Amino acid sequence: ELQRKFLFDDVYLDKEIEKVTIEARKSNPYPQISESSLLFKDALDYMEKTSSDYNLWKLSSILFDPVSYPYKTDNDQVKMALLKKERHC
Amino acid sequence: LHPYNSRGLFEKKLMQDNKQLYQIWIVMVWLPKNVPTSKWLNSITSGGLKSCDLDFPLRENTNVLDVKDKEEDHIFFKYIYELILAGAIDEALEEAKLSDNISICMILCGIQEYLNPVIDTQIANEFNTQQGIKKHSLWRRTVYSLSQQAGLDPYERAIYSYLSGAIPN
Repeated sequence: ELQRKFLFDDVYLDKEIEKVTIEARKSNPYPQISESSLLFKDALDYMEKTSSDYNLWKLSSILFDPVSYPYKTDNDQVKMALLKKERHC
Repeated sequence: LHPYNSRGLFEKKLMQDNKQLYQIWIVMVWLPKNVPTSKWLNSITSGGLKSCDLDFPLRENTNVLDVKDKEEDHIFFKYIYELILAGAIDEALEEAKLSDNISICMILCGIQEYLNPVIDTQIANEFNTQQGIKKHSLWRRTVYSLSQQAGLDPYERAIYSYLSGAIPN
């Protein structure tokens, strides 16, 4: 009940370890995660590219991972608007 | 000032960093009617009308609506030609609005460049909302097509010359 064709790449296991800060945990020695900054662009290179499965996973790449404007514009209200305007493009 | 701007801060810096153009601008700029508004009644009844707008006038004859506001497109525009060399265009907006026009008066809000708290940083503070057109150059070349439009009689267009820089019409 899960049959995604890009689970069968073990380098996609490894991409998900690198978008993750691995946590040396202190209640138990076993690994946890301190910070998941997991991308939904890590399956857009193993997925087929026609499908609203691709458009689904892309929509969360604009929304559920950030979008920002690179260089600082002079006022804070303006800086913040250009993250939302970039995301809007 | 510098780093990334709309078209609004460009224009300010232009005038800042020369002063013979800034004076040239100041020269040209330096040197009452009661109108109840509304249309579109009398038009459908004699013939066609079929859609309400002053763009019906532009698909064909300019006799198709009320013809005592056909009056106003000559006359109150003549008042407007005294006004624009008495300065401003927002003055001329307030008289365009008494001219029984209310979608051809959008063209005098068109003359504004984009002044915004999204793309200017010293015009983000005397405005906290979006103003003007950020397609102001496609506005300029499209209000310049009317300056030559030959369906437009001279008593409309001469200010549309002037809104894109004045050919002597």
